[PDB]
Amino acid sequence: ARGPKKHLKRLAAPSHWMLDKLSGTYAPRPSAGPHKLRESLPLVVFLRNRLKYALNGREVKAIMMQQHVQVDGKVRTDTTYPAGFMDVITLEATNEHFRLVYDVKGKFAVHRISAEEAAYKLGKVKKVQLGKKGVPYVVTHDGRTIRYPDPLIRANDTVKIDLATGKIDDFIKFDTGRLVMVTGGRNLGRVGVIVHREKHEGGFDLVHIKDALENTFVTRLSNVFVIGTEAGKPWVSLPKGKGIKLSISEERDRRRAQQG
Amino acid sequence: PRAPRTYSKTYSVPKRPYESARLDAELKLAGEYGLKNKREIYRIGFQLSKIRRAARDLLTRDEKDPKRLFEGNALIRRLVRIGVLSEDKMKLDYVLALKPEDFLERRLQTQVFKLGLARSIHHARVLITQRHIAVGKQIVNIPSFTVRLDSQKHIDFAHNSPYGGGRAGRVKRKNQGK
Amino acid sequence: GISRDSRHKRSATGAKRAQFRKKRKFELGRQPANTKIGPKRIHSVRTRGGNQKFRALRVETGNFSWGSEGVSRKTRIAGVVYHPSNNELVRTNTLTKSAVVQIDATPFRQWYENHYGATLKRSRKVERKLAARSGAAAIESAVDSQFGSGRLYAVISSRPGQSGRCDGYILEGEELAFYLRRLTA
RNA sequence: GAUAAGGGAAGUCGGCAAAAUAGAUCCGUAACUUCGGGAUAAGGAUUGGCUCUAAGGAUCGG
RNA sequence: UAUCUGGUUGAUCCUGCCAGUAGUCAUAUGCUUGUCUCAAAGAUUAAGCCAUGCAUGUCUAAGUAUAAGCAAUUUAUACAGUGAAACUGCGAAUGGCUCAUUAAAUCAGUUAUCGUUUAUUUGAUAGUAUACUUGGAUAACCGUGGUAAUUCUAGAGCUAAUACAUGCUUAAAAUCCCGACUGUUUGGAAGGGAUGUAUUUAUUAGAGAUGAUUCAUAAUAACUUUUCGAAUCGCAUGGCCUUGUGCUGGCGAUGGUUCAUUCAAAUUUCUGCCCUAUCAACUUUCGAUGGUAGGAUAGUGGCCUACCAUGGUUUCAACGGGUAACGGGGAAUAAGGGUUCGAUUCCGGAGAGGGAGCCUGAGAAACGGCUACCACAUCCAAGGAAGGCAGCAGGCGCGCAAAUUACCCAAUCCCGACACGGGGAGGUAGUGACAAUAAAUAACGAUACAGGUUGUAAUUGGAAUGAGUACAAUGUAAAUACCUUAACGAGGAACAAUUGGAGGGCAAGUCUGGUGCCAGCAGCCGCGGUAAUUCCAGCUCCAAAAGCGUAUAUUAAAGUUGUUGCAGUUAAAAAGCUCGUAGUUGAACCUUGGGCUUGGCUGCAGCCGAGCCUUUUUUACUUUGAAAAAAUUAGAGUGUUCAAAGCAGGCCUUUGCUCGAAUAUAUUAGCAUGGAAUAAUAGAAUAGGACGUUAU
RNA sequence: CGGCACCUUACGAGAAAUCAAAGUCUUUGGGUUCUGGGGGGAGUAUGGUCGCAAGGCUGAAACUUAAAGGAAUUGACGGAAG
RNA sequence: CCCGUCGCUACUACCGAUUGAAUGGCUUAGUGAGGCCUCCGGAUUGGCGAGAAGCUGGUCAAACUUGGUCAUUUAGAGGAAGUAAAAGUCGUAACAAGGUUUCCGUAGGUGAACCUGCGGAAGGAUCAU
Ligand SMILES: CC[C@H]1CN2CCc3cc(OC)c(OC)cc3[C@@H]2C[C@@H]1C[C@H]1NCCc2cc(O)c(OC)cc21
Ligand SMILES: [Mg+2]
Ligand SMILES: [Mg+2]
Ligand SMILES: [Mg+2]
Ligand SMILES: [Mg+2]
Ligand SMILES: [Mg+2]
Ligand SMILES: [Mg+2]
Ligand SMILES: [Mg+2]
Ligand SMILES: [Mg+2]
Ligand SMILES: [Mg+2]
Ligand SMILES: [Mg+2]
Ligand SMILES: [Mg+2]
Ligand SMILES: [Mg+2]
Ligand SMILES: [Mg+2]
Ligand SMILES: [Mg+2]
Ligand SMILES: [Mg+2]
Ligand SMILES: [Mg+2]
Ligand SMILES: [Mg+2]
Ligand SMILES: [Mg+2]
Ligand SMILES: [Mg+2]
Ligand SMILES: [Mg+2]
Ligand SMILES: [Mg+2]
Ligand SMILES: [Mg+2]
Ligand SMILES: [Mg+2]
Ligand SMILES: [Mg+2]
Ligand SMILES: [Mg+2]
Ligand SMILES: [Mg+2]
Ligand SMILES: [Mg+2]
Ligand SMILES: [Mg+2]
Ligand SMILES: [Mg+2]
Ligand SMILES: [Mg+2]
Ligand SMILES: [Mg+2]
Ligand SMILES: [Mg+2]
Ligand SMILES: [Mg+2]
Ligand SMILES: [Mg+2]
Ligand SMILES: [Mg+2]
Ligand SMILES: [Mg+2]
Ligand SMILES: [Mg+2]
Ligand SMILES: [Mg+2]
Ligand SMILES: [Mg+2]
Ligand SMILES: [Mg+2]
Ligand SMILES: [Mg+2]
Ligand SMILES: [Mg+2]
Ligand SMILES: [Mg+2]
Ligand SMILES: [Mg+2]
Ligand SMILES: [Mg+2]
Ligand SMILES: [Mg+2]
Ligand SMILES: [Mg+2]
Ligand SMILES: [Mg+2]
Ligand SMILES: [Mg+2]
Ligand SMILES: [Mg+2]
Ligand SMILES: [Mg+2]
Ligand SMILES: [Mg+2]
Ligand SMILES: [Mg+2]
Ligand SMILES: [Mg+2]
Ligand SMILES: [Mg+2]
Ligand SMILES: [Mg+2]
Ligand SMILES: [Mg+2]
Ligand SMILES: [Mg+2]
Ligand SMILES: [Mg+2]
Ligand SMILES: [Mg+2]
Ligand SMILES: [Mg+2]
Ligand SMILES: [Mg+2]
Repeated sequence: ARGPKKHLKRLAAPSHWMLDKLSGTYAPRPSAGPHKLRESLPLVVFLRNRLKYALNGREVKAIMMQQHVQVDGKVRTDTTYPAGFMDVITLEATNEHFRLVYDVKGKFAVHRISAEEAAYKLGKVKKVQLGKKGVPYVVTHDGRTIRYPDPLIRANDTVKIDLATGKIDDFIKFDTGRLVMVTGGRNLGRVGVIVHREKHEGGFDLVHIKDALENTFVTRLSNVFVIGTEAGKPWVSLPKGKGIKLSISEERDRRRAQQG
Repeated sequence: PRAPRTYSKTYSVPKRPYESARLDAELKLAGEYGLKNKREIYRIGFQLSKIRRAARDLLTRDEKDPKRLFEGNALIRRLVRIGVLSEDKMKLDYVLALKPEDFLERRLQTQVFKLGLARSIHHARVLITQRHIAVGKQIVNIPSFTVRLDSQKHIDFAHNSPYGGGRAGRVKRKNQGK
Repeated sequence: GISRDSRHKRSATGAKRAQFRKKRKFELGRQPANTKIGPKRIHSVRTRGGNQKFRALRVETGNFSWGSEGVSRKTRIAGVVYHPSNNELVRTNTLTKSAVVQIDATPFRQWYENHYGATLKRSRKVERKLAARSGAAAIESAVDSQFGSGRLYAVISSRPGQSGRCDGYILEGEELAFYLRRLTA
């Protein structure tokens, strides 16, 4: 109606932000950016609701206006900047590096990483095509455009971005046996290897994935993210739980043993 | 606006208002437990009716059903924890056999009277309401407080209460100060 | 104003539809350019997204292509001789797309004679280059005959009310024979 | 035999006399009905001149 | 709790309704009201009308400062700090409100854009064949004003830009076209043009991407009232000497073309809406269905135009009419199946008195924008001018029916040039028995009696406490309240519980007085004519209780709407009788049995799965899966002191460690998938039939 | 074999009278058409349609009402029989 | 026990001359504001260009008048009903073989119930000679 919306009602916010109902009428509307609104995590949510460094939105803005927060090695001062999957957030004042990777419960884990691993990131190739003057380029899942990619790189592949020069270190071809994290649907956050890709021309290709505990699930290729060349060899540190889904009874047993 | 806040009723009235058998059973049960009104009996019947409904729903499922095992064990565990269900009756078939007196046994007022801290059940209610009784190190003035098994041994007079080592109350201080 | 919405129409079953909402700006139309022939007059139109369209109200020349020869030249437009949509556009000389027009033949005749040497003082190398291009210099009779009148048949390919250009290609082959039959009748 | 400001039957037994309408094309047409009508009901639009365009045929030739 | 009870009769069994009964996130109203938490609230009738005030503004070192503003002399005589007014930029298209319109419309789920536009964010992307830096306007400002009146503005004099309008600076080649001359068997060439990117055609790659393209991209020939390839701003001030205002260069602001991305938008596939036939034919003049060409649009499309066909929908309910109809998530009630509701905390749509047309802009057919008409309506000096509360508060009116013209940006978020400003968005308090949670109005002894070692009935004591009041601290932007807490604060503990009833249904009097078929009661049956169990009262008792009653609607009861699941001989109801189209429904029959090996799970058997050997076309249905917003529902965990809730929280007390924020359900349609019973469908009958994998 | 019926019984049904269908219906599902939803107002008014007409077919509502009705029992009565 | 005219009171709906009346939507025709596009125009204002008022023709089209239609309310002399109230007048149609068995369809007649003809039914007063 006459133009873009600028507000986000609290109840209409993505559920994986884990916002409380009664704290207010509105929720942080993520800005336009590398990641989609529904699949992002604004820095205000990360710094106040997750890390609890800031006590309120005034404080998260005070933190970010002092140039502390970096996303993918670049300073961001937008409190609603849409950080997303595989993004690296650096707070060198506290000497902390985080990567936004889904945990098996469907949420963005607070996943601390070493400084050496915080120097790169992975990106799922969305499309490969030719730019002006016949220069090929790759579009990753976070909207990055890398020119002159390896001519072997195709869609659904994973590239390793140097994240300081923006170049491609090396890549992983999408194929059977590759380590995968699921980035959408009800299997979001699970980690396994590709068992069989079932093609459907004009429809949605389906990928069969086997967990490390030999559990098999099916998910859309659009929800499939290659993160490693084989089982047990991920190119990034996995969050606690290793993307292994436990039943609610198993979780209850594990909590009973963990707590006594 | 802000998201709505949930609320719900905790009782339900009988369909037939005047029935001597139910009226006599209710009055006998209220007299036994020193209850204020019939609504405190309706509340027990309501929550037992929905405990039974949940157990019946799980009992229609096959044994070894993941949902029956998970929610049945949780419901049994909760009832054993609050002392309503005995430790040798953890079968989800004795849950259906539960009765409102099992729940009224576990009220704070009943436990205060049965621990000897009060002369009668009506003394128990006024002791609770007048902030004399503490569970653990926390004062509880709600008579319907359902006492847990781990809380059973920690029911005693408040440390700052006249009956529990505190200073003398208003009346005594006014009498001995004149 | 002019609206392109489908709400005002009656359904495929014939039912009249009730009025759903007021006319929206994202479904507007505008008025035809009705491009004529005369000294160039072009008005810009501010379109959706801040983009620009050009109403050619009057044009004299255009870019016309000789497809077989692979050559394009800017030449005057003489008049409109045939229009498959409405004969009143022929009568009033209104330039739209797919209008059959007569274009000045001189730039193409000049290119042809300079390129091949025939009609419709040189060095030895130039004469040899022309001799090499010979044999391919024989064009269709129906096209050759027009050069006597100095005017070639062409069809407008651009949309003058959209781009301000009145461009086209020279009629050839059975398409030229087709419109020749249409013209003679 | 014509015309007439403003009003428009107040004239008169009574709209007597006069006025108004009027051809053609297209649109639209009520009650009632013996289903045949009523009906040109009622009520509307157009119409010149000029320059064009289109459609509608005959006899011969396989 | 899968429940019934009273009323037809002299009595009986039925049919059957009336009446009773319970709930309502269901409204109003009557009576009553002590505490804590939570909280709806001018929807219904009038999308009726509105006084007044507020609800949208906005500046960083980084666009423009000669304020004749303030401030200090300082690294500064171009400016330098702060900073009104103005120009410029951006926002004002979000939010908030309401539900009038709207019945294949909206909407829901599911699709598409190889059918488009897209400010902004985020990535990439431009060496292209006067320069030590171009012009002339204008505002603010000064001072002359005109009008009764407005956020009206007019002459005149200044002056700026990231405003406006123009304009150079550059690699190395190489390629193509014309081509004087020349070689002279077809080569060499001087000299001219053209190369980036945008636009528009025509002709060529495209034998890297897609399921698929005339896709991406490139090339050739041109075209263009020629797009833009920085005449901008802040901080640092470095390096090389050929010490000349020499040559070079660091972090940033802002901007810019195209592509991508993101926020969106616009169209769009399939299936699905309540009552009505006392609506059976509708659409097609003057677009109805389709074809061709064009115009227009951001783009597809009868969206519009011209020409041409005569199509398109319909008893499988079209079209018309009604709706006290915005749709959905949901709500009430619920054994199951259902019935009813959804103006209203979220999503989509629509509107801003009724229509219509536009400007600006990326985005509006915007109304706290404009223009005009209609209806209302304000000031007027009578010439004119200004309006739009279905935003917040408030008023009138309407009515059965709904609150303060309060405080604040502290939180949630949004907007802006932005760490700073603004926000009736939002939050806070006020009113508030809409609903919901918890929960006081007393407890315990001794005598005296009655009584069978203890339950009371009275007159005698000493304890206890919060309702209330208050220092104070906390809470809070500041308060209020809550939570804590000195001192005060209970015997008739007058610190006094009410609303309905006492014939039956239906729990509780055959007490006393009054009246006397009156007055009245009574949902229904009935009561009242002088001992009224029913009226009016006193006493007593009963039910629920800070709540209780009444009216209306709705749900259960209702197997009195019946698919589950009614009835039709006589209680209502088999068409007078046959035919008959749609619809519904339709006999049986086609791989069964046997054998061997093996995996798993239940306690030798049993139950599922397999794998071989035995001659070995279309659906419907059902399984599983993918994708399916939150809130609500169910449900796991968790001592909000309990609870309704909430999504918290827990650890020996932590310059930190640490479980969490589950899980189900949705269900028609679509998508993918396993199975082949059941029910359809097709095949080889004038053979135009099937196989020849390597038949000729 | 087909009909028109009848007699007995009640497995069964039914409120009963009664019923070989009015059975195989809470142990509720062979196929299908029509009709009813307390008594009146009322098969009335209105609209339509058919008919020459008489009328047929389709067909309400306001309002009103606690019964109307079915089968059977005992009695009372009968210008009914014995 | 009971039916129907007739009489009194009250209520509800109906018909009805009045080409009755009022309110709202849609629409033919006529008239037609305003914006937008277009066509010229050319106050004045820069060095040929910019350009205001206005003009031509279109386009979208509010709004008014008439007519038509749809929909919702409403007056009416008089006419003709229904129900409630009381059991007022006249009779006695039904319930018994109700004293002429009753009822159905149809058609006449009549203060009223009703009577009569024709053909049916038993729900008969006969399951039978
Ligand atoms: C010279 C002829 C005319 C002269 N004008 C002068 C103007 C005038 C004006 C009038 O009024 C404006 C008018 O009123 C009638 C009459 C006249 C006379 C009438 C006369 C002819 C007429 N004479 C009497 C009858 C008659 C019969 C006929 O057959 C016939 O045919 C030839 C003609 C006649
Ligand atoms: Mg909005
Ligand atoms: Mg696709
Ligand atoms: Mg006159
Ligand atoms: Mg006159
Ligand atoms: Mg007149
Ligand atoms: Mg007269
Ligand atoms: Mg007269
Ligand atoms: Mg006279
Ligand atoms: Mg007279
Ligand atoms: Mg006459
Ligand atoms: Mg006429
Ligand atoms: Mg009776
Ligand atoms: Mg309202
Ligand atoms: Mg409201
Ligand atoms: Mg309404
Ligand atoms: Mg209003
Ligand atoms: Mg309303
Ligand atoms: Mg309305
Ligand atoms: Mg913005
Ligand atoms: Mg087209
Ligand atoms: Mg077409
Ligand atoms: Mg319909
Ligand atoms: Mg409505
Ligand atoms: Mg509801
Ligand atoms: Mg709704
Ligand atoms: Mg609704
Ligand atoms: Mg709604
Ligand atoms: Mg709601
Ligand atoms: Mg909304
Ligand atoms: Mg709008
Ligand atoms: Mg408004
Ligand atoms: Mg308006
Ligand atoms: Mg607005
Ligand atoms: Mg508007
Ligand atoms: Mg307003
Ligand atoms: Mg208001
Ligand atoms: Mg309102
Ligand atoms: Mg009190
Ligand atoms: Mg009473
Ligand atoms: Mg009783
Ligand atoms: Mg008495
Ligand atoms: Mg008496
Ligand atoms: Mg009494
Ligand atoms: Mg009452
Ligand atoms: Mg019901
Ligand atoms: Mg029934
Ligand atoms: Mg009968
Ligand atoms: Mg009957
Ligand atoms: Mg029959
Ligand atoms: Mg038949
Ligand atoms: Mg069938
Ligand atoms: Mg069969
Ligand atoms: Mg028999
Ligand atoms: Mg028989
Ligand atoms: Mg009835
Ligand atoms: Mg109507
Ligand atoms: Mg008689
Ligand atoms: Mg008789
Ligand atoms: Mg007689
Ligand atoms: Mg007689
Ligand atoms: Mg006679
Ligand atoms: Mg006779």
